[PDB]
Amino acid sequence: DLADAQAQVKQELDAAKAQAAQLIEQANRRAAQLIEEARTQAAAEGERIRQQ
Amino acid sequence: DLADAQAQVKQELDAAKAQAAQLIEQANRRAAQLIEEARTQAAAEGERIRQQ
Amino acid sequence: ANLKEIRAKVASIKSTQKITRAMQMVAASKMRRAQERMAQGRPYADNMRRVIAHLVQANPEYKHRYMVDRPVKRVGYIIVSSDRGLAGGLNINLFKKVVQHVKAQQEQSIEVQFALIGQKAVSFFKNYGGKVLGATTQIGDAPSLEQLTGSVQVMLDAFDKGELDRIYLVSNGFVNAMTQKPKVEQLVPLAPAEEGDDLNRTYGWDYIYEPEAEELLNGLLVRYIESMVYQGVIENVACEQSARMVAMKAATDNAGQLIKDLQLIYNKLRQAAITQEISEIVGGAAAV
Amino acid sequence: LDPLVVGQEHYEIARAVQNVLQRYKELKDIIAILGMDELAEEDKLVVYRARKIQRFFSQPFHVAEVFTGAPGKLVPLKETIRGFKGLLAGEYDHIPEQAFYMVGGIDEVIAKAEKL
Amino acid sequence: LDPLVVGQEHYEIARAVQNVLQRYKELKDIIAILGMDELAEEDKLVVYRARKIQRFFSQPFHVAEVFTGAPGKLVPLKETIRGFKGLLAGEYDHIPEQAFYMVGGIDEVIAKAEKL
Amino acid sequence: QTGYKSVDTMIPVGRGQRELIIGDRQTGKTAMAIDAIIAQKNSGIKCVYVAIGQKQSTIANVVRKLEETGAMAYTTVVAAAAADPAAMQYLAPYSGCTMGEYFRDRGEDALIIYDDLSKQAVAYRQISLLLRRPPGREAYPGDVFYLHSRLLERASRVSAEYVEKFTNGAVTGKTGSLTALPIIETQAGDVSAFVPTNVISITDGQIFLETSLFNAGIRPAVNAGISVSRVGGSAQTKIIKKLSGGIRTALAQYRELAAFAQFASDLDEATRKQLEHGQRVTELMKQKQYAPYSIADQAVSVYASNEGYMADVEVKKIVDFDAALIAYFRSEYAPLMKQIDETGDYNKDIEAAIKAGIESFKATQTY
Amino acid sequence: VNAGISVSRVGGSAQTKIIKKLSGGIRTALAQYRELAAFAQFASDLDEATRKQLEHGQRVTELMKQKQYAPYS
Amino acid sequence: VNAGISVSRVGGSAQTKIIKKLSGGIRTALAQYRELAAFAQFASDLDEATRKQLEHGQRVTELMKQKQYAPYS
Ligand SMILES: Nc1ncnc2c1ncn2[C@@H]1O[C@H](COP(=O)(O)OP(=O)(O)OP(=O)(O)O)[C@@H](O)[C@H]1O
Ligand SMILES: [Mg+2]
Repeated sequence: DLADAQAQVKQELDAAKAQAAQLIEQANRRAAQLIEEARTQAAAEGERIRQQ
Repeated sequence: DLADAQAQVKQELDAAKAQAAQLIEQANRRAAQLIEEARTQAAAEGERIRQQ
Repeated sequence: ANLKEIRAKVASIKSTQKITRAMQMVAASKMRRAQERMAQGRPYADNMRRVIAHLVQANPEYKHRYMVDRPVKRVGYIIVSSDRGLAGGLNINLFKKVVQHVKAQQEQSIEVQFALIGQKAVSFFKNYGGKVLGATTQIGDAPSLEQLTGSVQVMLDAFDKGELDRIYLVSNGFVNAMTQKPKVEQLVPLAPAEEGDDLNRTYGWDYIYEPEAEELLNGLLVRYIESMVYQGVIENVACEQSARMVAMKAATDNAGQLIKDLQLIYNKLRQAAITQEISEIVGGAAAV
Repeated sequence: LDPLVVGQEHYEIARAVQNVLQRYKELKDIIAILGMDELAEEDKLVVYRARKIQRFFSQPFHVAEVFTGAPGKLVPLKETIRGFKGLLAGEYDHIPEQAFYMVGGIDEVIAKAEKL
Repeated sequence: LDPLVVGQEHYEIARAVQNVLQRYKELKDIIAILGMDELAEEDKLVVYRARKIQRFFSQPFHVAEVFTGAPGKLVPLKETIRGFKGLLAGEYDHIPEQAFYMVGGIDEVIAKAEKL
Repeated sequence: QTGYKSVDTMIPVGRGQRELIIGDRQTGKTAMAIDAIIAQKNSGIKCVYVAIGQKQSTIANVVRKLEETGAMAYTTVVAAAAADPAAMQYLAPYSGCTMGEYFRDRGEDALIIYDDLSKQAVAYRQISLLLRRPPGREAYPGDVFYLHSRLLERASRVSAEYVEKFTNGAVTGKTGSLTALPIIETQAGDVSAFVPTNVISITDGQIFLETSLFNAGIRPAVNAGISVSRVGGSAQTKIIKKLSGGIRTALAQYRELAAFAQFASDLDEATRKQLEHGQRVTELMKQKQYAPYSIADQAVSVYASNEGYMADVEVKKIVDFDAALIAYFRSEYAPLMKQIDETGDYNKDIEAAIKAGIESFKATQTY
Repeated sequence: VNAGISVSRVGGSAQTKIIKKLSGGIRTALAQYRELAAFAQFASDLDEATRKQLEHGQRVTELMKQKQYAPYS
Repeated sequence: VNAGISVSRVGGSAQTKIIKKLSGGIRTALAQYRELAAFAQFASDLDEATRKQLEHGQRVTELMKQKQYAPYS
């Protein structure tokens, strides 16, 4: 069981690092999507002002 | 049981990853409204130029 | 403005005023009952004190661990409270006293452990944190000694291991029929209880100890401490009854004041309504 | 009084102050029939904070010094916001409520508490 | 509702049901504060029978025909009198209260309880 | 759809109904009406807003706010300001109702909002008193009820046969409608006065706004205890109709025993859990201004509340939880959100998707 | 009949001798029962004296009930 | 004299400088004392500030009393 312990410890640390990679990669991608969407909204709004 | 302790210590890594993700999302979401108001005021000053 | 609603509210308040008067009636009777029950526990403690004092003075060879003051590292508290509220500020004042005492013990760099009796204390010191050792709930008005052996046994067992050095008893004192005062008193390091008795008047006879005197002394001390805890709980019950009586009387007076205010408001509104009705009738009649 | 005109922070402070005052106004009836000790600890804390808030809105005007005698005070907006933020955060729970009466910014409160 | 016009058993059953219901309505605050455990052995039967009675007033409407199943019941008065006399007496005290819901006569509630 | 999680779930409003908005001054009646107008961006129903006895600055501000959000492209504003003669303030609602009825008789849908019918009643009282007509209660003329009735009764829904007959066969397929949202103001919550009693009798419901709830932070201040809608469930989409039961019963239970709210320390466990859930559901109903929710957002929030996913979050943080959850769904699950918004269905697939999304949010997002 | 506020100003001189003699017990029983009716709900720590008064008052109150069309001579 | 509701909008300009500078916020002192005593009828803590204010308000209240036809100077 002592030998098993370190193997499980490593198999937890690597999974934690994989979670780190995945979610941190998701967050900034969502942020970029939000930036683009806000830019599109502003594009829609400015031309409305000009047409008015 | 100390292997169980390393499992605990990895949990903190997930919590830190999540908070860092939210911080990124917020700090770059705010830039979107920055851009929104910038385009609004640019349209507004163009409106004064065109009304002149 | 729907005056019948105000009339119904006044009637309900006057009914609750009658409700509280009877609760005061009952609380006085139970205060009397607990007060006369406190007296029946006196002879047992008196006889035990006499026997223990004579035994310890006649055989001064050894000192028991409950009668010697060793240096303090941790202390203990046995906190007795009520099970339901609506009894003045009894529990609040008691908890303020114990909290201040604990804060004073903190600067001495000695930590504390607790043993709680009564629902209010359980909740308050579960939210407070601390190091709880035992809990007891639903004591009642006339507790049986069996219900109290748990907390005192836990505290004494913790004392025997050297974990504890003092064990304070936290309760209320019955000053008179209307006033109660919080108390914080140590019990396990038995303060010499009138040990000056039976030294000038002592005689030249000792008992015939069927067991060795040491075991007998230990058995006496345990029961004596338990009896002290019991008759400290009973006094708290009496204090709770007195506090509830006082609180009910105060509530009756406050309801009586509310009635006198709502009556004035109702009268003003009644006159205003009559005036409005008459004005409208006269206007409608004159317009036709 | 909307977030788009006065800013987020000022709006939040004003709404929190109004919420505290409203809850105290609702508790005022129970503490009259029953006692102050029937309430939980949060409600007692709210009552104390609300009394302090009510006191802190008092102020000596420049034109009212004829009636009382104390000189007037002129409190900038930033001082008001900073004082009320601290008072809501609980930083001033150790100041007696009589120190919030007829004073200017939050510094006068601390000075008066120390004088007492 | 007069014993001269509706007979004596009808009036007595109605009075008993009204008494049970208006005592259970009074037990509300005590049930909410303490719970069902600390009530006396009497006034627990009242709670159970009052809940059963409240359920048994439910009725499926024929004209609906949707979500019900076109269940025209039109129970004779004698059936209701028998049922409520039995329920007040206690012959049906062992049946779960969910059986008395959305049925007609006592035969239907017996069948529903036995099915479950 | 009005866009409020409380109104759309507990006091629904259909097409052709007449829902009253009643409450004390400065409680958010005009804000609710304007949000209802704004939420109609995509439903494609024309709106008409009538202002009676309001200073022109407020009318201008309302018009500017409608223009900022783009909701003026389909709205008509009728303005009878406070300086206008009493005849104009008396006639304005009828002339707004005619402009609304133009759309009803031709197959299209419309929505008209009378602002402060109390001021129309006051103007008509002034007109009648100067003509020496006999007054009644509170010096109003006897026929105020008939003044309001023949105005509110025009808001209705007409069948396809009527619209086909009216247009001589041009609009055969469809059916018309016209919805009204009259607004009344009461003095110190006195709903027993003359005009509010008359108006409550005619409309198909009401929405009470309370001052004490407004100060305490609950915005909008909708009072669920005494707000009803006689149309009821038939005016809701399938999913919201299926989901609103939990909200309604939670508020009912939390309201039955609100008298003991300050005594949670001295109670059993069942009622304490009931209070714990009722406080959370009450906190859920808060909402900002000018930001309405589509039906998908309401469905997601209400489902997350029903299945106890909010039971482990402290009360002070529920609003942030809800906003973050809705944003998370808007980001990750766009196709599902559009599926719910487009139709309103509710199947096992939709429930499973919603539950999976909620679980993944709680696991991996940390609002 | 609300016995608390009901009144007859003619008084004793409008009764036969037997009922005039016997009415005092009824009047005082209703008075005592109405004074301490609040205790009827507790019924736990009632001392001996007041419990007797409650027992008599409730019994007299139950006595006064009557049907319709059945007068008593 | 109810110190809570009583004012002189002329203020300190209507008295000689002695009384003008001696009498400060005496009226407001009593106005706050009334409310504090009404709110703290049942206060079991009575921190020293409130105790001082309540022990001063009673002094000031009992101070202002005089008899019919007894003009001071
Ligand atoms: N959900 C909300 N969140 C924040 N603020 C709100 C919300 N709803 C309403 N308010 C605020 O309530 C304030 C006062 O209410 P409102 O402006 O709607 O006037 P009103 O109810 O029409 O009264 P009156 O007829 O007397 O003018 C508004 O300034 C608005 O910003
Ligand atoms: Mg308005």
